[PDB]
Amino acid sequence: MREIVHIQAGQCGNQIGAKFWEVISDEHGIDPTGSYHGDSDLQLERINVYYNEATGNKYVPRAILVDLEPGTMDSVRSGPFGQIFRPDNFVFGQSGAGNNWAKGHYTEGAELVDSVLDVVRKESESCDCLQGFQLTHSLGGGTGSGMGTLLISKIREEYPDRIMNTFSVMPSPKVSDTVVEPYNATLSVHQLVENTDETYCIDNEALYDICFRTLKLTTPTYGDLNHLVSATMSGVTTCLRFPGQLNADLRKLAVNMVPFPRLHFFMPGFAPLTSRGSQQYRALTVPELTQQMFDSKNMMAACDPRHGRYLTVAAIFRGRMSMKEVDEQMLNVQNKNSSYFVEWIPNNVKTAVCDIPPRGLKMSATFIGNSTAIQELFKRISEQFTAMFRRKAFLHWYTGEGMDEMEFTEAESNMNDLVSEYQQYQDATADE
Amino acid sequence: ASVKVAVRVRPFNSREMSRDSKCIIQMSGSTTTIVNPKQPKETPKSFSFDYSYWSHTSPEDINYASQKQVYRDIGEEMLQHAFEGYNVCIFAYGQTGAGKSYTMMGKQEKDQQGIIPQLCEDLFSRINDTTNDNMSYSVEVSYMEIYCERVRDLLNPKNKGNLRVREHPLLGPYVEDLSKLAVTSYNDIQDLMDSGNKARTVAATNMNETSSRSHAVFNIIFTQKRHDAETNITTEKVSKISLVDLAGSERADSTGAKGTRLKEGANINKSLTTLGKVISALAEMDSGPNKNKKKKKTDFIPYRDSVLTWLLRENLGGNSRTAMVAALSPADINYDETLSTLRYADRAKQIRCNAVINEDPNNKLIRELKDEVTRLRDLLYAQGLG
Amino acid sequence: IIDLVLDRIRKLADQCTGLQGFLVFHSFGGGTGSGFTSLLMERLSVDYGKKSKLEFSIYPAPQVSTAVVEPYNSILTTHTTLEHSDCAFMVDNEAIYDICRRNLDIERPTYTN
Amino acid sequence: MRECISIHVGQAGVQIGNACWELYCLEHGIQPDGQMPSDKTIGGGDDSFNTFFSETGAGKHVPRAVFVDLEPTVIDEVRTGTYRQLFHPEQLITGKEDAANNYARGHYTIGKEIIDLVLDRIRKLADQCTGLQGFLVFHSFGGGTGSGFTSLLMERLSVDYGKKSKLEFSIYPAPQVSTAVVEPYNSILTTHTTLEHSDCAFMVDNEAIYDICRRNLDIERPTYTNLNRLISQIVSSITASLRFDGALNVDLTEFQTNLVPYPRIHFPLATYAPVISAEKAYHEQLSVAEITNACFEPANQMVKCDPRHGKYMACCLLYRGDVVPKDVNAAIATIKTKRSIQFVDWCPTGFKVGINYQPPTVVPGGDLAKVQRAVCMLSNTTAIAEAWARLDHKFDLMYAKRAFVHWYVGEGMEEGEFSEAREDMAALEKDYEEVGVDSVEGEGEEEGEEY
Ligand SMILES: CC(=O)O[C@H]1C(=O)[C@@]2(C)[C@H]([C@H](OC(=O)c3ccccc3)[C@]3(O)C[C@H](OC(=O)[C@H](O)[C@@H](NC(=O)c4ccccc4)c4ccccc4)C(C)=C1C3(C)C)[C@]1(OC(C)=O)CO[C@@H]1C[C@@H]2O
Ligand SMILES: Nc1nc2c(ncn2[C@@H]2O[C@H](COP(=O)(O)OP(=O)(O)OP(=O)(O)O)[C@@H](O)[C@H]2O)c(=O)[nH]1
Ligand SMILES: Nc1ncnc2c1ncn2[C@@H]1O[C@H](COP(=O)(O)OP(=O)(O)NP(=O)(O)O)[C@@H](O)[C@H]1O
Ligand SMILES: Nc1nc2c(ncn2[C@@H]2O[C@H](COP(=O)(O)OP(=O)(O)O)[C@@H](O)[C@H]2O)c(=O)[nH]1
Ligand SMILES: [Mg+2]
Ligand SMILES: [Mg+2]
Repeated sequence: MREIVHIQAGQCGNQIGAKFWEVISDEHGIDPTGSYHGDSDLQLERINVYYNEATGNKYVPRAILVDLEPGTMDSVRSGPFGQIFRPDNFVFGQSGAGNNWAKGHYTEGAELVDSVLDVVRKESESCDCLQGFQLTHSLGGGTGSGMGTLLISKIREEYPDRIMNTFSVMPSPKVSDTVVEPYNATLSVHQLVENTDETYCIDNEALYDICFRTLKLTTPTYGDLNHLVSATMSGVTTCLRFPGQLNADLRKLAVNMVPFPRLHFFMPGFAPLTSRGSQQYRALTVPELTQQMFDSKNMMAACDPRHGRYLTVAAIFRGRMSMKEVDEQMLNVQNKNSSYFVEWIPNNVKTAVCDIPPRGLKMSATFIGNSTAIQELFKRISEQFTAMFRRKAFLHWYTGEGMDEMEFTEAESNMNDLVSEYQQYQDATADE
Repeated sequence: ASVKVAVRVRPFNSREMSRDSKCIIQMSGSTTTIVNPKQPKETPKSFSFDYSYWSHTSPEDINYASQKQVYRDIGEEMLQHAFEGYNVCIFAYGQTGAGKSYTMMGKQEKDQQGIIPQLCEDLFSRINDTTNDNMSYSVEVSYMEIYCERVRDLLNPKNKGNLRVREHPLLGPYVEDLSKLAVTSYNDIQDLMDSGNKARTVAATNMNETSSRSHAVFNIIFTQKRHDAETNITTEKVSKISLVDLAGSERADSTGAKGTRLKEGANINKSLTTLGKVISALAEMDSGPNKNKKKKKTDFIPYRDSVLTWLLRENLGGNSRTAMVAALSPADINYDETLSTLRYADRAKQIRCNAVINEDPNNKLIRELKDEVTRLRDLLYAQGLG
Repeated sequence: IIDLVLDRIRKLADQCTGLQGFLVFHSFGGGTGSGFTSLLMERLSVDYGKKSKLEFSIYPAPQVSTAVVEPYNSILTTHTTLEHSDCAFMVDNEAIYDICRRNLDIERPTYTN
Repeated sequence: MRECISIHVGQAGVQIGNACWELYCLEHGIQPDGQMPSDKTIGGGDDSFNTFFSETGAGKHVPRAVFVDLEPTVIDEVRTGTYRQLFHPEQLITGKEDAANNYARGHYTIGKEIIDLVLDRIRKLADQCTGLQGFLVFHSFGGGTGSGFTSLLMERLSVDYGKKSKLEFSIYPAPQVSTAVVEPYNSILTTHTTLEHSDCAFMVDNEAIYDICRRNLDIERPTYTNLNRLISQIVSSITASLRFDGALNVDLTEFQTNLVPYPRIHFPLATYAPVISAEKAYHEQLSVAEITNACFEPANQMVKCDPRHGKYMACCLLYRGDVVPKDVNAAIATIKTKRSIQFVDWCPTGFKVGINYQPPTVVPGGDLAKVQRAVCMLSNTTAIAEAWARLDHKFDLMYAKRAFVHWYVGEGMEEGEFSEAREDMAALEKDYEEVGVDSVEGEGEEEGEEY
């Protein structure tokens, strides 16, 4: 029985995880107190993917909460679903990292990593057949990035055969909230490229653009961003929980999407999104979902796919629909946009179909792309990195905690090598 | 300088003698012929290499190559290159249970010793013989293994931890916290070699009773100094001698692996597959820019896909002179595998390195400017303007 | 899992009198339908040998497909489908979709048809 | 428990402390006698926030404050005032004369025999604290006590605690206005301690605050009470991130991680945007864009220096009240397109943002209008060099003739502590000039290999 251990780090990861546990909990029908009050018989069939079973017919999510500032933990406990989590999994300390990756990875997090790994081992030992992990955190921050990278390294050291997923929120061109985001982002990306099987890219700029242009909201908050992201996470792993005409495990996505080991940075997307005003106009059907999934403005990474090529894509549909229509639409998308797909991967579109849609919708779809345009994002960070590293803008904070220029240099070189490895396949006309 | 290529064929073992023992490998001059056992009507496909070696029969003289023969032909040449001040490497290749341990290490108790002992003994003899009042020599040793994408040190005492691979900005990849031991005599480095060979991870399989389970890299750092109180520069030359023994590719059906022995093999195959790509990639690039026009626009070599290719970034290409020793199996049943090695060997000679090797760039600039001054002064003197 | 499957097949064969053959249903492209089919056919050929073994397999379509690594899985089954199977029948999803669209006037067929 | 210990030195320090503690008592609903009837009315809570107040058994709340001065007058005004029962009776007041606008008198002669008691009480406060974040030291340049005793106390604290942050709020001498003839000497002699020991020093000017009061609040005849209330609002905006919940919380370490590129350039300016009278509170929207733009106006600066003559090195915005991230993002985006605001080329991000839900409070008898939104900006720039240079000139004009020097040497110093300080000022100005220069053109001179 496949099931997932869940880890949350930092403020962004903690909040996204809280919202995610509210969404999954609806689909499966779980009371905030922990009891089950569903209506369908298929909600409890595979509930063990996320939830352990307690004595009194309760269900406890298999989540791990990590931070160095206690305050966020309180915000989780004093909330709509604060009592659902078991208190033993609230692992935290004091004197947070303060947006310093060195404190998160080397000085402060090195003490709390033992306790976090203890709780992770305790959860993973009880697993019937542990599939893999998934971590939510922010690369541009402090405790989140550092402790996420450290935990990822330790877990890959101890569990080499299991899947290691990751949902990362990285910096943006215009949206910036810390002065030292490039250093943290560069070091985090250097750590992630080695020790991770899948990494979904999320950008606040793309989510705000979706909210303003697609959903037409006027005053979006972080709740809406968490809503979209949690919808994506629930969309990714639908097939482990519910039956379908053609299933798609996590390993199937990993195999079909990753041509070479270092190219595992994905662009996610979700459909439909209708703004609550145009819901009565559009007809809902497979062609509409196909059109919305591949639209450039619907992506969550703020990287235009038209500036590169799609190495691979995966489409996970939820709902009762015909397979012939899905296959025809995917073939049409391949054929019409002939110049945005690579010429040495015939039929580079993975397809999955699940028969149980979300509770309020007749149809839905999730899109996981893998394209060269992601290089742009890395290039941007690299540019900013140089602009601070050449003069050593803030390096004394990092070197005071037990680092040196050599780690910065090797991280920058690794990032540049990854950026070069994407471009290779980016240009057309492989001959000269 | 192009990569040097040696190939060698071994005699029959017990597995070959029990099954069909039909030979397919023939050798003549520099030419190695392989014949398809399934298609005798087909062409006898053949490859021309820099060196080929026939170790099937010892009494006869049909180009028979003892250990000393291959050692003179490759290792002595590459050691002479090292004395001139060039970083140098010899690495083995082929399939499981062919010739790597015999060729590089050999049987210590027997006279048929591998390349590494004979290179080390000749190096020690040459440094001891050529010692002078002004000349002086120093040598240092290290020996590492790659087990499952993890580096371990053999010469050091028991260290359960795994070392960390790092990147110096100028000198490229290296292994941090690697026990680099100073040595002074042939007996001491021989003891280090024996301890290192003992410390390696070896397991038994159907294909070979002593199938290696981990890649191995043996590094010797050599320093050549010339002392003068007036003009000469001390530490005139520094060289790195790298002997690499790679675990060969395996097939699960014939190997009979299960459990851990299977998983190890999988990693080994991964560490080989990437390596093959790198070789192929490298070849095409150093074939293309050299022959096509000279464009040098951009070519990516997947060095980082494995730790083995990462550590040997300067060895497979760049700042070193490299030799590749391929091990063959004469068994007919092995044909579909054996030919594969030859193909990569046939591409191995296409690779071309770029080695110059200097030291103390301040002294480099000073020497360049002083030589320019001397040349201009000589020109002025010859033409009557000095 | 192969040992348990062969044990159940042995029990069924022992129940059977004058067994004629095996009808094996699988699909190329999928990992299980390829690899486990190869294992099962090898072991069945070793054990029973003289009994007929018929395949009904879903070959990948020329244009539409549901995975990126279909050709590798399909090609690696050549040894199994050539040496061990006695007669293999191949069907294509595109052809049956066209049959449904043209003959049965079903515009949106699913796998049930 | 995000505990912070406040230290007040000198008359300016004590009066700013009075304003600050009035605001703190009003913020958490603490009465002047230390009781909190809010918990009794409600039933219980965490309203006794451990940042500033320590709760005893009987429901009383004692502030984490340390008042110090050499004159009995300034703190005897507090011992018999409205807040006499709030503070602990121990107030560390030397019943003797004062430093008398003399750095030497406050550092060497009379600063002794009072430093030991002060350090003892600071230790007693620190022992009660768990997870102490740092110190907040209030003083004033140009005064004898606030210069000399502050120097001594900072030196001893750096020796003892070391790794704890030590923020500084100080009143710099104005360019024209002054209240003493020997202000430059005392101001210059404190550079060694304000540089080597402090982690971040915030400077304010009385002329700038008087201009702000006259122009914005329409107060033609302000006194020091208004200035102290404005400074109290600034400090509360800084410290609110670790007392109340918010969308993005900024601790005192994120401050130093984001604002100071190098150890020797930790002198950021500060400013408060929605400084407006009650009558003018109407006729205005007071949106995020308006306050964020007003933070960058040179007229609103709290130090007499023009940011247009320098370059912005780092910025930290701290918002309070009904604010949302997207308005802040839009404000930053429209700010980055203005050519009058120049950032150093080596800090392309240039902004740190924090948001807190608690809106600012209104002190009865005050003059600031009640508002829904507010923002405090702290900006590390290079224009601050000008603020030093003028003062440096003044120092020379008095040291060429050795005027007023015999008072200083008669208390323990020699003339060399009077030059060393000047050389340190010169080196600091050279550093500020050097950091703001644009990177040299294609800083690898030029490049381009074959292909
Ligand atoms: C159809 C109808 O009458 O109401 C819809 C609706 O109007 C629309 C606009 C909904 C609505 O979504 C939003 O307004 C929204 C706002 C900010 C961020 C994200 C969404 C809806 O709120 C969202 C809500 O979604 C669900 O109920 C899904 O099951 C969703 N779960 C949750 O939203 C949820 C939130 C908190 C607690 C429990 C469940 C989900 C989505 C993917 C995977 C799993 C679950 C639905 C159907 C609707 C409303 C209520 C208007 C849409 O969202 C989703 C995810 O369905 C917007 O794009 C779709 C299109 C729908 O037509
Ligand atoms: N903003 C503000 N500044 C003040 C206040 N009180 C004094 N100052 C400043 O302090 C300077 C005088 O130095 P003081 O700090 O008073 O010196 P002291 O603390 O009394 O120490 P002694 O000189 O020994 O008496 C003046 O130039 C004022 O600008 C105040 O209440 N508010
Ligand atoms: N040319 C040769 N002459 C004599 N004995 C040989 C020769 N080549 C190999 N052998 C012996 O045959 C066996 C197999 O060789 P060996 O060198 O152990 O394989 P290998 O190179 O170590 N394969 P592996 O270690 O798994 O990468 C050993 O016992 C060798 O001593
Ligand atoms: N999507 C989303 N992003 C957030 C949220 N909170 C913070 N962030 C992002 O995270 C970054 C700050 O990282 P932070 O959470 O402070 O890292 P930490 O200090 O290690 O916990 C900012 O650039 C924000 O864009 C949130 O609720 N949702
Ligand atoms: Mg071997
Ligand atoms: Mg006084």
